[PDB]
Amino acid sequence: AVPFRRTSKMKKRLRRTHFKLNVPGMTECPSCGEMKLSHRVCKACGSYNGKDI
Amino acid sequence: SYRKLGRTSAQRKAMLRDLTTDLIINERIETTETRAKELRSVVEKMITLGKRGDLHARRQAAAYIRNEVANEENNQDALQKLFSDIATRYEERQGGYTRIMKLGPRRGDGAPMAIIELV
Amino acid sequence: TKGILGRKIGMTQVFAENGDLIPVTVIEAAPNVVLQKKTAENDGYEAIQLGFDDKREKLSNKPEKGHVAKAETAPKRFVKELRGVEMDAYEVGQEVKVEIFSAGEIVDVTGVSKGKGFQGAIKRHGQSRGPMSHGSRYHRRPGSMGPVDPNRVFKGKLLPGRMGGEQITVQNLEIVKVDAERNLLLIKGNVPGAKKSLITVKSAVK
Amino acid sequence: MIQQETRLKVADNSGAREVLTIKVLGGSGRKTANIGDVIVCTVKQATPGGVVKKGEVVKAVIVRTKSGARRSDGSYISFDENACVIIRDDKSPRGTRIFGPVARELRENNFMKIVSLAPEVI
Amino acid sequence: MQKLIEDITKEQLRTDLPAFRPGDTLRVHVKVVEGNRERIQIFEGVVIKRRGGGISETFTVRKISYGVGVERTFPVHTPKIAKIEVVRYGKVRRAKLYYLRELRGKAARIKEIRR
RNA sequence: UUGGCACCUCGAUGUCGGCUCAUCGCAUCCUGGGGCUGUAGUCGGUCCCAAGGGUUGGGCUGUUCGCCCAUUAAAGCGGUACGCGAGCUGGGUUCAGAACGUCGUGAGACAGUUCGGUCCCUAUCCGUCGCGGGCGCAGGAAAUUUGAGAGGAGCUGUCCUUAGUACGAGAGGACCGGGAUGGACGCACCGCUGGUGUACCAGUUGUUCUGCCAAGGGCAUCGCUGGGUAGCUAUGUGCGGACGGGAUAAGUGCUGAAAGCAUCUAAGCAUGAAGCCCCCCUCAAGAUGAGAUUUCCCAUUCCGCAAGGAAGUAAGAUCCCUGAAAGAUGAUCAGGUUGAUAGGUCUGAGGUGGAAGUGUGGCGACACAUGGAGCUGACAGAUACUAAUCGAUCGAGGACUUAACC
Repeated sequence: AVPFRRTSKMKKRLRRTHFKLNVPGMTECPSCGEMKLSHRVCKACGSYNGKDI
Repeated sequence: SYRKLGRTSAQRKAMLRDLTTDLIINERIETTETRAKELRSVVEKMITLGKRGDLHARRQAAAYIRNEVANEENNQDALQKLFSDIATRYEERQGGYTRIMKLGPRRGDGAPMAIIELV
Repeated sequence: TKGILGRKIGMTQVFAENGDLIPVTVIEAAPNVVLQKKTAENDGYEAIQLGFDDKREKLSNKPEKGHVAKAETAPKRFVKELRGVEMDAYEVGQEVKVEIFSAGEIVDVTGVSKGKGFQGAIKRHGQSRGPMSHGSRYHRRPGSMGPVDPNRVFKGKLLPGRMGGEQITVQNLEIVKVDAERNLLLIKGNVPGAKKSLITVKSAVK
Repeated sequence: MIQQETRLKVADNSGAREVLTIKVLGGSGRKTANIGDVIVCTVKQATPGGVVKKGEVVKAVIVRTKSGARRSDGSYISFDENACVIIRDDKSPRGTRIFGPVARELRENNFMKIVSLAPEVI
Repeated sequence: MQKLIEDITKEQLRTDLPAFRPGDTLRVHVKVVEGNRERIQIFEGVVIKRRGGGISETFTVRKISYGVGVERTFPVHTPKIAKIEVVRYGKVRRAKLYYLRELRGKAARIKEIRR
């Protein structure tokens, strides 16, 4: 229940390949321009689907 | 199916019940999205009861909702508000009494919050 | 040899000139259509395709549209391929229906089992559990992995995994009834798979 | 769905009242035997010293259960207890009468003797 | 699709039947076969249970015969049943009378209603 | 096996038995096929080929083993650290306590006994079971597929007939061949039976709360009790292991010489098993040997002498979103505004069982009618009411040589 050997740098990195972050699904705010998540609200425009809250 | 929300039956009922009352009062609230998804059904359901307006429905909805104020200067409660105001609002609509606009996540949870409305 | 393919709906009971119940499975096979007619000269074996759907054009694609437009029909969703049948009988654009069969023909049917998910050794492989008392800290577990000498674990040792979703056949079933007006088959018993799922029926491989 | 170490009651004028099961006379390992089936048994409660006696090994036939039986027509039948009848190295009984109702599955198996002895068959 | 099921099973459904309730005494003239000599048999008892939909509807009748409790379940729409006939309805507060399984001896009695 | 020797291990290789999990050998327990018989038949004995599959549940004992009861076609012998303790138990052996017998002056001791006595570890690598991503497969894509090759399955009784025939003096009682029905095992499924069913229904107790009655809510294991849809389920249902082919084992032989005969053998021919390869089922082109078929897209722009590179795209796919028949997550599948993907709404099914209010009768508890009522989570049918918006990203331009058509 313990490592029989110490893990090398190479395998450490090979494991940490997939350990990463994809970017968001991004879109502009057509109202005031800046970027935004898809299907979500522009925090700065305060707008969504051509409608302000 | 239906969700559990990391709670027991009793305390999720209490959650949803409080939230229904809070939404009836404020006509808009910010929560998590999943909680909103689970509200949407029961909330439109109580609105059906309001559209009925019968006393049987009054007593059902009273069994569900909580005894809070919804409008000072009127001594009004959530239940009276529900039936009178909201049924007078939605005589004509057949379901879909809500909107769920997704917001981004939260700082502490990373939890996707979202607002919910009465449309 | 013969065959058809449709979609499962559900199950019910049916009598047979008696009080004798029949647990029945219900299938709708809207008239399937031929799409391609393979040969040993080009395809290396004799066989045909069959389509079962009427999709939307918003869902289909150009190559599908051409591949069916050889025939005078619409894009299809469930397309599969029969083997070892009479070839001269069939043609392209040719529809096949339930009145092939009758109310006593035996059948081998085929489908896709339900998805049970990542389940354990017992439910997946029918193993026995350990005792739930007498001091045991062992139950619902798969067992030993093997002996010591080979310093390893043999293949085929059975373990948890995604139970379900397998292509399954069931042999020697019996057709009970047909409703060609509704494009329906009523088969004695039960089949693999969930409702709304594809089911390929075949003359039984006796 | 009786099995070994089931305690049944007898339905004849043989002298036994309660009985216990040892085995189902089926195959290698048969777990259960609903009705029309045969078993090996011992007497546990009996009358005064009539024919059959305490702690005596016999074999017997099942005539009713509450793990009811099924029929090809979907007509099922279950009773409120689990009872049996004793035989003589053969499909014939030894008790001269029968107490209680019986099922029709004892004609599939050829216990028509018992069927005739019965008051009622269902 | 259950619409479709009903559409295809309406033929085997029946219309000769009365309405009966869980808890009412009832005879049934079921058919039997012994040696190619068809006969009938009268099972007269009380309805413990009724369930199911359409053709799969099923119901259970309980009786006592020679001191022994008996239950006999039938699907509703058999041709095998020649007939059923109520003798008395019953004032009962339930749908499934599994307590009568346990009880007997003039406590397993049902107050008639004269519907 | 009892052992002998002390070669690894005392900076630790956990030791009996049992549970789960199996696996291998065959000197085969059953099933299959045969020879011989002091084989009449039925049953048997012995030997040969065969390891495909199967090879019980209990009592006593810690036990292995063994005896016993009842079954079974049979209740096989062994190996795998007397398989398997980072998988379980820990009853026994084998710590410390105490006791009996016995020995000892005594402290104490006994393969003598008895009672009681802490079983740790988040799995790094390989391995195994499942699941994804990346790249490749001389252009890019959507589908269907071949099958090398792999795995699975592979058991068996009883009854009827043949026929009470053959055999037998009789008792008794067949081979073969037909047919039916079961056991165990496995696969699938929930229409039945039943179970479960914690956002369904009803009843009911105590307390408390909604100002009070009525009606209801909270807590009390879901408060308890009686039912219970979907789904998941077995004990329930359906189905299977059948038909058969090819080559063989032991065996049987035909023809036939060497060896004027005989000879199953050297030449040459044929039979012949639950076994081998197939037939049955499943996976399968990473089968780098990367396959085949059908259909779609076109062969653009910039540099760069060319080599080659990037930079917008087509077909198409994805991000993202609604969701489940799917699911740990990815994935898969159905859908994404000319659409029913989910929710909601309305119809229903099914379940519960006759709501609240009102009235009547009753002192009252309560009953009757209104009224198969009211309520209802996932079930299916409609319905564009709500949310699946607007976007964005990736994705081809198709090397050379040779042969044939041209």
